[PDB]
Amino acid sequence: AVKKFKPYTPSRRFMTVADFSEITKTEPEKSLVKPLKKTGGRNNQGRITVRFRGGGHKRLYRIIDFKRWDKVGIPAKVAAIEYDPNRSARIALLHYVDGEKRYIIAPDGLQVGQQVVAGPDAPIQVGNALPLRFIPVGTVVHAVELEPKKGAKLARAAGTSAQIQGREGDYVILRLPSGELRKVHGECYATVGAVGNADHKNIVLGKAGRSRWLGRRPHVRGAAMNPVDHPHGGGEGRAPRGRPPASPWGWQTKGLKTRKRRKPSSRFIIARRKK
Amino acid sequence: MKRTWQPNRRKRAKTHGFRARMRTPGGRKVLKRRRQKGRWRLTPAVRK
RNA sequence: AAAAAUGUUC
RNA sequence: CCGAGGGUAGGGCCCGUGACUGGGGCGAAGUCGUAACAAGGUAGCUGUACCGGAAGGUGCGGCUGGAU
RNA sequence: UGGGAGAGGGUGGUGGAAUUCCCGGAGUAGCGGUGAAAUGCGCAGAUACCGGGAGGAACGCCGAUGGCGAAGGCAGCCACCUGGUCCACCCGUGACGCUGAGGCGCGAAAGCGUGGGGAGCAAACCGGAUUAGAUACCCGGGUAGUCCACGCCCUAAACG
RNA sequence: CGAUGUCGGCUCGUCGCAUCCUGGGGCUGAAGAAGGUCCCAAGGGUUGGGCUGUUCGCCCAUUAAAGCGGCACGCGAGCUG
RNA sequence: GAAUGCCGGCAUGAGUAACGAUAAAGAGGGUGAGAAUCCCUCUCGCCGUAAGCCCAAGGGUUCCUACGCAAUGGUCGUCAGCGUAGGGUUAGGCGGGACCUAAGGUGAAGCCGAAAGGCGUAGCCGAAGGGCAGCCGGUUAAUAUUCCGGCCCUUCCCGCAGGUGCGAUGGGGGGACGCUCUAGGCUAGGGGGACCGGAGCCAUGGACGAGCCCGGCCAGAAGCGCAGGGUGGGAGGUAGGCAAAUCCGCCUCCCAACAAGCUCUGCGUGGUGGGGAAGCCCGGGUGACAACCCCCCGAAGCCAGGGAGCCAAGAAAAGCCUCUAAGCACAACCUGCGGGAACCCGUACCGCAAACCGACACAGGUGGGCGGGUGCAAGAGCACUCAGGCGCGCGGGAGAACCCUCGCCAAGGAACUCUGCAAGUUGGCCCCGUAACUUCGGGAGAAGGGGUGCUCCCUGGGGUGAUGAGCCCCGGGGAGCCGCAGUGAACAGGCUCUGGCGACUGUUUACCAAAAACACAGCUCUCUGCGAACUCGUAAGAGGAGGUAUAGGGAGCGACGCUUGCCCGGUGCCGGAAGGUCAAGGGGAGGGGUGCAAGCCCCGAACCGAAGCCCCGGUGAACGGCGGCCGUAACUAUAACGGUCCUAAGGUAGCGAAAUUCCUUGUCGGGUAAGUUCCGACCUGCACGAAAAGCGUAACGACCGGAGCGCUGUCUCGGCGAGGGACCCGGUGAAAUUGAACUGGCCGUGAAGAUGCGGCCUACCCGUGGCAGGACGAAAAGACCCCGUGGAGCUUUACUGCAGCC
RNA sequence: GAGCUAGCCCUGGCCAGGGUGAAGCUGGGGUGAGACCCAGUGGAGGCCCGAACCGGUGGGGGAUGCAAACCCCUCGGAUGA
Ligand SMILES: [Mg+2]
Ligand SMILES: [Mg+2]
Ligand SMILES: [Mg+2]
Ligand SMILES: [Mg+2]
Ligand SMILES: [Mg+2]
Ligand SMILES: [Mg+2]
Ligand SMILES: [Mg+2]
Ligand SMILES: [Mg+2]
Ligand SMILES: [Mg+2]
Ligand SMILES: [Mg+2]
Ligand SMILES: [Mg+2]
Ligand SMILES: [Mg+2]
Ligand SMILES: [Mg+2]
Ligand SMILES: [Mg+2]
Ligand SMILES: [Mg+2]
Ligand SMILES: [Mg+2]
Ligand SMILES: [Mg+2]
Ligand SMILES: [Mg+2]
Ligand SMILES: [Mg+2]
Ligand SMILES: [Mg+2]
Ligand SMILES: [Mg+2]
Ligand SMILES: [Mg+2]
Ligand SMILES: [Mg+2]
Ligand SMILES: [Mg+2]
Ligand SMILES: [Mg+2]
Ligand SMILES: [Mg+2]
Ligand SMILES: [Mg+2]
Ligand SMILES: [Mg+2]
Ligand SMILES: [Mg+2]
Ligand SMILES: [Mg+2]
Ligand SMILES: [Mg+2]
Ligand SMILES: [Mg+2]
Ligand SMILES: [Mg+2]
Ligand SMILES: [Mg+2]
Ligand SMILES: [Mg+2]
Ligand SMILES: [Mg+2]
Ligand SMILES: [Mg+2]
Ligand SMILES: [Mg+2]
Ligand SMILES: [Mg+2]
Ligand SMILES: [Mg+2]
Ligand SMILES: [Mg+2]
Ligand SMILES: [Mg+2]
Ligand SMILES: [Mg+2]
Ligand SMILES: [Mg+2]
Ligand SMILES: [Mg+2]
Ligand SMILES: [Mg+2]
Ligand SMILES: [Mg+2]
Ligand SMILES: [Mg+2]
Ligand SMILES: [Mg+2]
Ligand SMILES: [Mg+2]
Ligand SMILES: [Mg+2]
Ligand SMILES: [Mg+2]
Ligand SMILES: [Mg+2]
Ligand SMILES: [Mg+2]
Ligand SMILES: [Mg+2]
Ligand SMILES: [Mg+2]
Ligand SMILES: [Mg+2]
Ligand SMILES: [Mg+2]
Ligand SMILES: [Mg+2]
Ligand SMILES: [Mg+2]
Ligand SMILES: [Mg+2]
Ligand SMILES: [Mg+2]
Ligand SMILES: [Mg+2]
Ligand SMILES: [Mg+2]
Ligand SMILES: [Mg+2]
Ligand SMILES: [Mg+2]
Ligand SMILES: [Mg+2]
Ligand SMILES: [Mg+2]
Ligand SMILES: [Mg+2]
Ligand SMILES: [Mg+2]
Ligand SMILES: [Mg+2]
Ligand SMILES: [Mg+2]
Ligand SMILES: [Mg+2]
Ligand SMILES: [Mg+2]
Ligand SMILES: [Mg+2]
Ligand SMILES: [Mg+2]
Ligand SMILES: [Mg+2]
Ligand SMILES: [Mg+2]
Ligand SMILES: [Mg+2]
Ligand SMILES: [Mg+2]
Ligand SMILES: [Mg+2]
Ligand SMILES: [Mg+2]
Ligand SMILES: [Mg+2]
Ligand SMILES: [Mg+2]
Ligand SMILES: [Mg+2]
Ligand SMILES: [Mg+2]
Ligand SMILES: [Mg+2]
Ligand SMILES: [Mg+2]
Ligand SMILES: [Mg+2]
Ligand SMILES: [Mg+2]
Ligand SMILES: [Mg+2]
Ligand SMILES: [Mg+2]
Ligand SMILES: [Mg+2]
Ligand SMILES: [Mg+2]
Ligand SMILES: [Mg+2]
Ligand SMILES: [Mg+2]
Ligand SMILES: [Mg+2]
Ligand SMILES: [Mg+2]
Ligand SMILES: [Mg+2]
Ligand SMILES: [Mg+2]
Ligand SMILES: [Mg+2]
Ligand SMILES: [Mg+2]
Ligand SMILES: [Mg+2]
Ligand SMILES: [Mg+2]
Ligand SMILES: [Mg+2]
Ligand SMILES: [Mg+2]
Ligand SMILES: [Mg+2]
Ligand SMILES: [Mg+2]
Ligand SMILES: [Mg+2]
Ligand SMILES: [Mg+2]
Ligand SMILES: [Mg+2]
Ligand SMILES: [Mg+2]
Ligand SMILES: [Mg+2]
Ligand SMILES: [Mg+2]
Ligand SMILES: [Mg+2]
Ligand SMILES: [Mg+2]
Ligand SMILES: [Mg+2]
Ligand SMILES: [Mg+2]
Ligand SMILES: [Mg+2]
Ligand SMILES: [Mg+2]
Ligand SMILES: [Mg+2]
Ligand SMILES: [Mg+2]
Ligand SMILES: [Mg+2]
Ligand SMILES: [Mg+2]
Ligand SMILES: [Mg+2]
Ligand SMILES: [Mg+2]
Ligand SMILES: [Mg+2]
Ligand SMILES: [Mg+2]
Ligand SMILES: [Mg+2]
Ligand SMILES: [Mg+2]
Ligand SMILES: [Mg+2]
Ligand SMILES: [Mg+2]
Ligand SMILES: [Mg+2]
Ligand SMILES: [Mg+2]
Ligand SMILES: [Mg+2]
Ligand SMILES: [Mg+2]
Ligand SMILES: [Mg+2]
Ligand SMILES: [Mg+2]
Ligand SMILES: [Mg+2]
Ligand SMILES: [Mg+2]
Ligand SMILES: [Mg+2]
Ligand SMILES: [Mg+2]
Ligand SMILES: [Mg+2]
Ligand SMILES: [Mg+2]
Ligand SMILES: [Mg+2]
Ligand SMILES: [Mg+2]
Ligand SMILES: [Mg+2]
Ligand SMILES: [Mg+2]
Ligand SMILES: [Mg+2]
Ligand SMILES: [Mg+2]
Ligand SMILES: [Mg+2]
Ligand SMILES: [Mg+2]
Ligand SMILES: [Mg+2]
Ligand SMILES: [Mg+2]
Ligand SMILES: [Mg+2]
Ligand SMILES: [Mg+2]
Ligand SMILES: [Mg+2]
Ligand SMILES: [Mg+2]
Ligand SMILES: [Mg+2]
Ligand SMILES: [Mg+2]
Ligand SMILES: [Mg+2]
Ligand SMILES: [Mg+2]
Ligand SMILES: [Mg+2]
Ligand SMILES: [Mg+2]
Ligand SMILES: [Mg+2]
Ligand SMILES: [Mg+2]
Ligand SMILES: [Mg+2]
Ligand SMILES: [Mg+2]
Ligand SMILES: [Mg+2]
Ligand SMILES: [Mg+2]
Ligand SMILES: [Mg+2]
Ligand SMILES: [Mg+2]
Ligand SMILES: [Mg+2]
Ligand SMILES: [Mg+2]
Ligand SMILES: [Mg+2]
Ligand SMILES: [Mg+2]
Ligand SMILES: [Mg+2]
Ligand SMILES: [Mg+2]
Ligand SMILES: [Mg+2]
Ligand SMILES: [Mg+2]
Ligand SMILES: [Mg+2]
Ligand SMILES: [Mg+2]
Ligand SMILES: [Mg+2]
Ligand SMILES: [Mg+2]
Ligand SMILES: [Mg+2]
Ligand SMILES: [Mg+2]
Ligand SMILES: [Mg+2]
Ligand SMILES: [Mg+2]
Ligand SMILES: [Mg+2]
Ligand SMILES: [Mg+2]
Ligand SMILES: [Mg+2]
Ligand SMILES: [Mg+2]
Ligand SMILES: [Mg+2]
Ligand SMILES: [Mg+2]
Ligand SMILES: [Mg+2]
Ligand SMILES: [Mg+2]
Ligand SMILES: [Mg+2]
Ligand SMILES: [Mg+2]
Ligand SMILES: [Mg+2]
Ligand SMILES: [Mg+2]
Ligand SMILES: [Mg+2]
Ligand SMILES: [Mg+2]
Ligand SMILES: [Mg+2]
Ligand SMILES: [Mg+2]
Ligand SMILES: [Mg+2]
Ligand SMILES: [Mg+2]
Ligand SMILES: [Mg+2]
Ligand SMILES: [Mg+2]
Ligand SMILES: [Mg+2]
Ligand SMILES: [Mg+2]
Ligand SMILES: [Mg+2]
Ligand SMILES: [Mg+2]
Ligand SMILES: [Mg+2]
Ligand SMILES: [Mg+2]
Ligand SMILES: [Mg+2]
Ligand SMILES: [Mg+2]
Ligand SMILES: [Mg+2]
Ligand SMILES: [Mg+2]
Ligand SMILES: [Mg+2]
Ligand SMILES: [Mg+2]
Ligand SMILES: [Mg+2]
Ligand SMILES: [Mg+2]
Ligand SMILES: [Mg+2]
Ligand SMILES: [Mg+2]
Ligand SMILES: [Mg+2]
Ligand SMILES: [Mg+2]
Ligand SMILES: [Mg+2]
Ligand SMILES: [Mg+2]
Ligand SMILES: [Mg+2]
Ligand SMILES: [Mg+2]
Ligand SMILES: [Mg+2]
Ligand SMILES: [Mg+2]
Ligand SMILES: [Mg+2]
Ligand SMILES: [Mg+2]
Ligand SMILES: [Mg+2]
Ligand SMILES: [Mg+2]
Ligand SMILES: [Mg+2]
Ligand SMILES: [Mg+2]
Ligand SMILES: [Mg+2]
Ligand SMILES: [Mg+2]
Ligand SMILES: [Mg+2]
Ligand SMILES: [Mg+2]
Ligand SMILES: [Mg+2]
Ligand SMILES: [Mg+2]
Ligand SMILES: [Mg+2]
Ligand SMILES: [Mg+2]
Ligand SMILES: [Mg+2]
Ligand SMILES: [Mg+2]
Ligand SMILES: [Mg+2]
Ligand SMILES: [Mg+2]
Ligand SMILES: [Mg+2]
Ligand SMILES: [Mg+2]
Ligand SMILES: [Mg+2]
Ligand SMILES: [Mg+2]
Ligand SMILES: [Mg+2]
Ligand SMILES: [Mg+2]
Ligand SMILES: [Mg+2]
Ligand SMILES: [Mg+2]
Ligand SMILES: [Mg+2]
Ligand SMILES: [Mg+2]
């Protein structure tokens, strides 16, 4: 339920903020926060290798559990639901009856104080983590591993979710958020339910400064540079692309596919993405 | 206005100092060449 | 289950 | 002190007029097509939407004020 | 008070038929289409037939000249929440009634916003015909939209 | 071409005369007035404004008249730009 | 003898410009060979959120003294940041190290690279971050939280006593965190006092006064008081914190719950130690047995790790506490007391600057803290002023032009000009008042207007305190006084209407462009299934991202509103197990060389054989493209209409002489006296047009236009005045430039613009202040143009390679 | 060679004073319940004015400079990209 502002500045008429209604706790768990080494988009050589990065708000990285098979059968309580600056989703704080405390990303519907568990025998219930094979066909899942015991890699962004469309051997057929149809291993864990905070995509950043708070530095069009800089550089006055629209490095950027043709996971993609 | 020389002893020693020179093949040659010339100062003098 | 328009004036 | 009024400034209503522009009305026998009236030759009409020299056409739904 | 009838309304769920796309088999020179054709599709293996799958939308028979709602309108099936309504007994209240400028709410379709969704259908648009022309009818495509959520719009041959 | 700074304006003038005005004439299809035209004449004078960078030009209001040219299309070791 | 030659020396310009902020000087006395310039005193002026003070960096003896004045000092010099000599920097507590980590760097393990080297987990290093013990005063010519005095504290070592399962680099807690706003109580700092202390003063008309002037504190251990921060207690279970755990984490139960208790800071008090002015006398002494008190104002600082709200969600690690592990429980640890022990480095001086960065004693640049008083609504603003520091290291005169900076101006009032450039105007606060339009915020400080000082009188509420006095803070009403003028000085919007462009705040060519350019939220296309795409790297390894399609890359467009048409023939891209072409390779008909030969060797056809291209389709918010000619209407005119040729399709909505219109100052209309501009229209649009977006759009703009009001020295049209220069004198004394010069006008001539030739004319010798027409004046071996088989940046369907990719 | 300059990383510091007055909260009104209306409180913002500070708009001076980019007047941002 994105929060609109009255137009009391130029930028406030479009600026919407998250409603933060599901958050129950406004300070991370100490035993779970490490410093997030900000990069500015620069590699170990020092070079900018992803452009227009930096200067965003300081952050603390919250350790998330993408391996909920680590604590099979040990139930846990949903202690809180918390903010996380490092992802689009909300993170849930779990008190395992072990006395172990872990963070997980918060699926939609998950209510503070409910019990969740992980394992083959888990109820098909919001926030439980079963191997893909033990989840019934037609179930909406998120935080899906892509290879057994390697960590939840799919459907972790706000509102995302994969769907189990059918089975075939040691593999189940998943419809990823992208609309791709993939074979993911049945022993791969997923968490039933979609990720919470669907409204995340309806947030209107509002002004340039907001983007800078996200660590996003200004983006310079190729069309505005000189021929030393960019295939779209130069021209007298404004100028159209004048060639197949291209990246700063020469390659075409309109339709040109770039997935490795001989990639071994091709055997596991049923149907390239939709739309 | 602000000019180019903004002296800083720590900077001077970490950039042009004897130890910085010896750490890289170029710096070693630098010292080598200044010794062969007979410089009185292989590295800049800075007080620490 | 219709091929095919139009028509000077009191 | 108030005070005719005069002055400076800013408003509201009304009227006349204005390059040009929009349709409207009318104008015995102009130009294009033939939409409607017979099932008017694709039944019509309708609110709406898009489109087309133009009447109109088409979609969606509605009405019979439709033939057999 | 005790009963009844009903596509009344909202939410969630769920069932089968059909169209489409995909996958497998099998299979050959046409298919499709019309007034007749052409466009289109098809030996790069279409159509037709079988199995599997994905998806969305609409509910055949019952079905009616029937039912319900104030109207717009409402049709598979299940449950939940809920409105109106008729009937019997003649129990209670004791005119508390009727209408209603404003106000408020509802309000088919189409349209609009933000999302989702998208099979079939289909304004716009394309192409094939027809034709003097054919910015139409008829044909092969096809985008909005049609569907869902929320919010607008507030129109009508909103008619008995 | 081991540099002669380019239009326009401003400022300062100075010269020419194919004279715009002013002085003097002849001819007139010169009645007068006022014109026309040619001749002599460079002494002095030759306005303020709107438009446009403009020169020029058009226009407004005047004027005796609102001359045309040369001076490195006079004049940036004077200014503007 | 020439090379804008090289080096040096010395000329010229020239006693010329200049002598570095216009804050400012004058006199007396001293010193001395010599004095505007040094010392002293008096007077005067300037800074005072500094031009004062204290830190940090940088500098490196510049510090203090004694003796000096050749050079340095833009003059002088007896002075000095200068020459010589001597002296000066004193710490367990300040700063840094013997503590901790941040980025980063480095790096046992490990990985990679022709070599050199590149990486890399831990670890180590790495500070202005964390952590940690000293405050006040005195002293030196020069150092002082450093020496001294007072009063305190830290750790290390040993011992004594008491208490305890002690013990760690291991577990855990804590350390530990943002931004804005902010409570209470304090302190720093300040104001006043009719109270306390003080040497005095009574002037020039008055005042012996509740007069004036001056000062009225500082540090402090325990205890105590005030204010705050931190913190539940117990029990039972336990599978988690990579061993263990009595700790922490999880569940239960009893009690406690604004508390209290325990603890830690702040502040006050506090034994005690200090300080202590004006004035006078020569840094000192007196004052002085100085007093040291009350009220108010009051932090941004302190209690603090306080509170609230927000979204962008806000280091680490040690110290410290706790838990247990080896071990050890004669130990060890904890607490208390005692004695001993406590190292290396810095410490001078400048430090918004004459000592640092700018070649200079350079009007520039340089982080942190303090920064007093009064008045002005507030403040670090502005004026003045304290403390303190300065008058800027050439002076003296004169009183021209001209220039700078400044003041004023009759009448006019933009007539100036490319343009109101510039300069006026406006100007704070309080009150009244405020339009189109609008996205309902705005526009808005719209516009416009009134008010503003001082005196007296009455009264309202606030803080403090006590509920009162006093002080202090917001006001309200009535009556008056004066001036040209009351925000009387200083600081402080001119305004309106209307287009263009860009939504907006932002960004930019450091040093000629701040814009309409870039950016921007937002929109679309596109790539990307995660060992992602993409980027950097030979690689390793990184970035992407400790992210996962609501995400990440690329590209265009650029808030928002309304929209974004038709062309897929070409080019791109995407799809297409057929067909065609196609390399290596396979294949090996068939030839060939050779040899007595077995054989060895070469050639080699069909045929199989990738991507790519061909080919078939799709695709425009991919590259892009969106016609011609002729005719036709009951007037002319013009064509809704037709004919035909071509196209892949022929430019739709909207807009249009435009940031686009050649002709052009188009035509018409508005505004003006007059309008190549401007605004509104028209539309035969040379050559708009729909995300290189089309058309609009409130708000915003040091953008660019047009108009009006206000006001002006912009101007008609200049005048006067000020100061700093220019001028004279004393001091010091450059520069570019310079073939040599004894360097005139005209008309000619001359390589075509002559001081230099001819002819004529003019002209005594030499300067000074001035002006710039000439010396084709200076400066820069023309930056335009061409030339060179010179160079470089950039492009591509130029050529040819290479990376990368298939 | 990043002691200038450009970006980023880490860790610190700075931003006088005044103006406007968003959400929310409270109370009242409102209704079947609502939306909502109002008042008070609240203190939001690449909000407003304006020092420090960061700038560098227009003009003037400067031009062998005080300065190889300075000075004066003016002007932009000043809780934020
Ligand atoms: Mg909003
Ligand atoms: Mg609103
Ligand atoms: Mg939330
Ligand atoms: Mg931690
Ligand atoms: Mg990272
Ligand atoms: Mg590195
Ligand atoms: Mg390196
Ligand atoms: Mg990159
Ligand atoms: Mg970057
Ligand atoms: Mg989050
Ligand atoms: Mg994310
Ligand atoms: Mg798998
Ligand atoms: Mg978005
Ligand atoms: Mg961020
Ligand atoms: Mg951009
Ligand atoms: Mg460019
Ligand atoms: Mg460019
Ligand atoms: Mg480059
Ligand atoms: Mg290149
Ligand atoms: Mg290029
Ligand atoms: Mg280009
Ligand atoms: Mg260019
Ligand atoms: Mg360009
Ligand atoms: Mg162009
Ligand atoms: Mg360009
Ligand atoms: Mg290209
Ligand atoms: Mg895919
Ligand atoms: Mg600089
Ligand atoms: Mg230098
Ligand atoms: Mg610096
Ligand atoms: Mg340093
Ligand atoms: Mg350094
Ligand atoms: Mg540095
Ligand atoms: Mg070094
Ligand atoms: Mg280095
Ligand atoms: Mg080497
Ligand atoms: Mg070596
Ligand atoms: Mg040397
Ligand atoms: Mg030596
Ligand atoms: Mg060296
Ligand atoms: Mg028919
Ligand atoms: Mg006809
Ligand atoms: Mg007839
Ligand atoms: Mg009156
Ligand atoms: Mg009168
Ligand atoms: Mg008809
Ligand atoms: Mg019909
Ligand atoms: Mg049609
Ligand atoms: Mg075929
Ligand atoms: Mg075949
Ligand atoms: Mg589908
Ligand atoms: Mg009925
Ligand atoms: Mg009864
Ligand atoms: Mg409706
Ligand atoms: Mg509808
Ligand atoms: Mg009916
Ligand atoms: Mg030349
Ligand atoms: Mg020369
Ligand atoms: Mg020259
Ligand atoms: Mg010259
Ligand atoms: Mg010359
Ligand atoms: Mg020229
Ligand atoms: Mg003039
Ligand atoms: Mg005459
Ligand atoms: Mg006559
Ligand atoms: Mg004359
Ligand atoms: Mg002309
Ligand atoms: Mg002209
Ligand atoms: Mg006359
Ligand atoms: Mg002339
Ligand atoms: Mg001539
Ligand atoms: Mg000239
Ligand atoms: Mg000429
Ligand atoms: Mg000419
Ligand atoms: Mg000339
Ligand atoms: Mg000239
Ligand atoms: Mg000039
Ligand atoms: Mg000129
Ligand atoms: Mg000259
Ligand atoms: Mg001259
Ligand atoms: Mg010679
Ligand atoms: Mg020379
Ligand atoms: Mg030479
Ligand atoms: Mg030489
Ligand atoms: Mg010599
Ligand atoms: Mg010499
Ligand atoms: Mg001389
Ligand atoms: Mg001389
Ligand atoms: Mg002289
Ligand atoms: Mg001279
Ligand atoms: Mg000079
Ligand atoms: Mg000088
Ligand atoms: Mg000077
Ligand atoms: Mg000054
Ligand atoms: Mg002054
Ligand atoms: Mg004197
Ligand atoms: Mg002297
Ligand atoms: Mg002397
Ligand atoms: Mg003195
Ligand atoms: Mg005196
Ligand atoms: Mg002061
Ligand atoms: Mg030095
Ligand atoms: Mg000397
Ligand atoms: Mg001497
Ligand atoms: Mg000597
Ligand atoms: Mg000297
Ligand atoms: Mg001297
Ligand atoms: Mg000097
Ligand atoms: Mg001397
Ligand atoms: Mg002497
Ligand atoms: Mg000393
Ligand atoms: Mg000590
Ligand atoms: Mg030691
Ligand atoms: Mg360390
Ligand atoms: Mg090495
Ligand atoms: Mg280091
Ligand atoms: Mg430290
Ligand atoms: Mg310390
Ligand atoms: Mg102390
Ligand atoms: Mg103990
Ligand atoms: Mg213990
Ligand atoms: Mg913490
Ligand atoms: Mg933290
Ligand atoms: Mg910290
Ligand atoms: Mg104190
Ligand atoms: Mg005070
Ligand atoms: Mg005390
Ligand atoms: Mg407890
Ligand atoms: Mg346990
Ligand atoms: Mg403390
Ligand atoms: Mg502060
Ligand atoms: Mg604090
Ligand atoms: Mg707090
Ligand atoms: Mg915030
Ligand atoms: Mg760390
Ligand atoms: Mg023992
Ligand atoms: Mg030691
Ligand atoms: Mg010291
Ligand atoms: Mg300064
Ligand atoms: Mg400072
Ligand atoms: Mg100094
Ligand atoms: Mg100083
Ligand atoms: Mg020096
Ligand atoms: Mg310099
Ligand atoms: Mg000086
Ligand atoms: Mg200086
Ligand atoms: Mg004071
Ligand atoms: Mg004030
Ligand atoms: Mg002076
Ligand atoms: Mg000064
Ligand atoms: Mg001076
Ligand atoms: Mg004189
Ligand atoms: Mg004289
Ligand atoms: Mg001055
Ligand atoms: Mg006067
Ligand atoms: Mg005047
Ligand atoms: Mg006037
Ligand atoms: Mg006027
Ligand atoms: Mg004017
Ligand atoms: Mg201009
Ligand atoms: Mg103008
Ligand atoms: Mg209004
Ligand atoms: Mg208006
Ligand atoms: Mg407007
Ligand atoms: Mg409004
Ligand atoms: Mg106001
Ligand atoms: Mg006003
Ligand atoms: Mg007075
Ligand atoms: Mg003012
Ligand atoms: Mg102002
Ligand atoms: Mg215009
Ligand atoms: Mg711009
Ligand atoms: Mg802008
Ligand atoms: Mg816009
Ligand atoms: Mg923008
Ligand atoms: Mg920048
Ligand atoms: Mg520039
Ligand atoms: Mg430049
Ligand atoms: Mg430059
Ligand atoms: Mg430069
Ligand atoms: Mg400039
Ligand atoms: Mg600007
Ligand atoms: Mg730019
Ligand atoms: Mg958009
Ligand atoms: Mg690369
Ligand atoms: Mg990686
Ligand atoms: Mg990472
Ligand atoms: Mg842009
Ligand atoms: Mg095409
Ligand atoms: Mg194509
Ligand atoms: Mg095609
Ligand atoms: Mg192939
Ligand atoms: Mg294009
Ligand atoms: Mg093209
Ligand atoms: Mg083309
Ligand atoms: Mg259209
Ligand atoms: Mg036009
Ligand atoms: Mg025009
Ligand atoms: Mg236009
Ligand atoms: Mg054009
Ligand atoms: Mg034109
Ligand atoms: Mg023209
Ligand atoms: Mg005209
Ligand atoms: Mg116009
Ligand atoms: Mg025309
Ligand atoms: Mg384009
Ligand atoms: Mg264009
Ligand atoms: Mg609008
Ligand atoms: Mg606008
Ligand atoms: Mg702007
Ligand atoms: Mg701006
Ligand atoms: Mg601007
Ligand atoms: Mg003047
Ligand atoms: Mg004077
Ligand atoms: Mg004399
Ligand atoms: Mg002299
Ligand atoms: Mg001298
Ligand atoms: Mg001679
Ligand atoms: Mg002469
Ligand atoms: Mg001569
Ligand atoms: Mg000649
Ligand atoms: Mg001559
Ligand atoms: Mg001769
Ligand atoms: Mg001669
Ligand atoms: Mg002569
Ligand atoms: Mg002289
Ligand atoms: Mg002179
Ligand atoms: Mg001259
Ligand atoms: Mg010459
Ligand atoms: Mg000349
Ligand atoms: Mg000359
Ligand atoms: Mg000249
Ligand atoms: Mg030059
Ligand atoms: Mg040369
Ligand atoms: Mg040359
Ligand atoms: Mg040159
Ligand atoms: Mg040229
Ligand atoms: Mg040439
Ligand atoms: Mg050649
Ligand atoms: Mg060449
Ligand atoms: Mg080259
Ligand atoms: Mg290569
Ligand atoms: Mg590629
Ligand atoms: Mg730097
Ligand atoms: Mg530096
Ligand atoms: Mg630096
Ligand atoms: Mg600030
Ligand atoms: Mg106010
Ligand atoms: Mg308020
Ligand atoms: Mg609140
Ligand atoms: Mg602001
Ligand atoms: Mg304001
Ligand atoms: Mg300037
Ligand atoms: Mg100059
Ligand atoms: Mg210069
Ligand atoms: Mg300045
Ligand atoms: Mg100023
Ligand atoms: Mg700003
Ligand atoms: Mg401001
Ligand atoms: Mg401020």
